[PDB]
Amino acid sequence: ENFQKVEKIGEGTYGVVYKARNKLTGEVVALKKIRVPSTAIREISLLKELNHPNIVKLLDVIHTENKLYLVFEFLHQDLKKFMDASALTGIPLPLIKSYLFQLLQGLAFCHSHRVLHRDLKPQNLLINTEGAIKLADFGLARAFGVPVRTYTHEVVTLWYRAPEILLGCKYYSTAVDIWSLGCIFAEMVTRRALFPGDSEIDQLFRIFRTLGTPDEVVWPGVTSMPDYKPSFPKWARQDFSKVVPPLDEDGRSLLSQMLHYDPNKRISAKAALAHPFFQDVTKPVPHL
Ligand SMILES: *CCC(=O)N1CCN(C(=O)OC)c2ccccc21
Repeated sequence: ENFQKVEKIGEGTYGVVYKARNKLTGEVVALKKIRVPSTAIREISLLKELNHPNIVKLLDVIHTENKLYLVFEFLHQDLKKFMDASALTGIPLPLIKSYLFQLLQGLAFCHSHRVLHRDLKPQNLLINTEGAIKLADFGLARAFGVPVRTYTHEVVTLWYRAPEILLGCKYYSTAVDIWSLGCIFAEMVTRRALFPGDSEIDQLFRIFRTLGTPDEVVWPGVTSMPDYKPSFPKWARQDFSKVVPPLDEDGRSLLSQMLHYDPNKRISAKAALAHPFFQDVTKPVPHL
């Protein structure tokens, strides 16, 4: 009872999440109960030191009884809510640019420490009313796995999953997080998810109908992926110009690099921060 419940924030991947108050310090936190493997201990331990202004701070890790409780900094809204609330008008392009720039800085930090997110999605991007955005749950996938359904049976979304994961490669490189952020960038710009698949094969075929069915020219090695089938239909690639209007040419070039099929060709977070799309980046104050 170090922490008093204030209210239920929601249902997470791994257990319930409460906004809570630290009895001694007076601080308000998001307290996640994780529903314990030595993988999970040593991973979580690394994560308490992986601190950066665009990563939601892991304040503490309590391991008591059967359970693991992670205590995080509290932020008041997620990007999924902010996008739904911005549906009529869209998030303004300078704010989209500022958020992408801040998220790439969070990714560049984590990846320089060899830690991946692996399940980036709008629900895991948290914003404050000052203009910042931060990545939540970084590292939890390697600690705990990414399940097919959550503890309350909700389906974990596939919409932001990289194609190498969907084709059954079990080696995750930092490129998986660049793909997910590219999908979120496209969703902020057009106000619709880019590849809203509802099964692994629907997700792959939505990817292939936009970017073309991958072959050994664009992705050497693809036909040796565990789940690759020579019988996948062959779709032609569309132009980006049709996929994310009214994004300008620099943003379309950057998106295209974040969505290359071969993880080895996909742009890194450090290289993305240098892209001319960010020449004019600013830090606007958002409408909440
Ligand atoms: C899933 C393991 C892996 O890293 N692969 C799959 C095979 N592959 C490759 O070149 O095999 C001849 C490949 C190519 C690009 C990215 C990942 C992988």
